[PDB]
Amino acid sequence: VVYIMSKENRLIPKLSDEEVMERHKKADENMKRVWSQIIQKYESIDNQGDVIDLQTGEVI
Amino acid sequence: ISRMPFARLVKEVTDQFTLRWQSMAIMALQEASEAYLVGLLEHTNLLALHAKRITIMRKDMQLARRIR
Amino acid sequence: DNIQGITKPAIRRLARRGGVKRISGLIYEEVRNVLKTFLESVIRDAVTYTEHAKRKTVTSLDVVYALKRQGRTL
Repeated sequence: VVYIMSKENRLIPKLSDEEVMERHKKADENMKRVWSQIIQKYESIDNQGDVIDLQTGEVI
Repeated sequence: ISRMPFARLVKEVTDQFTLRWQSMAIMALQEASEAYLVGLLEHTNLLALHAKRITIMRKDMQLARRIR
Repeated sequence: DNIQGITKPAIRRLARRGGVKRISGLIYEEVRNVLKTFLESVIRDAVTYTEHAKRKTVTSLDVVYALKRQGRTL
């Protein structure tokens, strides 16, 4: 894992064109996952008015 | 992000389309606004990195933007 | 006001969470710009959904439907 000097003289990892692209891809997989998690949280009946019977596990 | 200026903005923006906001509605918007921005900042950061900079510029953000 | 939905310290927090180490000062205005653009798009969808339902209050389900639309393009 090699490092080189940025134009501001700080050390940054020397990534190939491809590794950089793979980082963009991982950024995207990640923001997709977060987004759907936000949607699932607010969409759930459990934080709309909800009551659950513990015998059945079902929404009353 | 702080809640109060965000809320003031949500209201300014709802007004150009005319309403009241449920509190979970603003929170969900805020959580979503934050993911969106952070995601764009990561892409912007990667463009700077490819140009061998650790300082992100308006031009970097503008490009990450154009790739809608 | 001139703070346009997000304080300068909050913008810096978002950038750090994005892995950024340094920003040009022009990033502040650009991030505020992006925020406004994103909200106009999302809020336009949420609003028409609230009105098509004939309600006066935007619900978390209004925002959710609006987010699903943004989710499928982005």
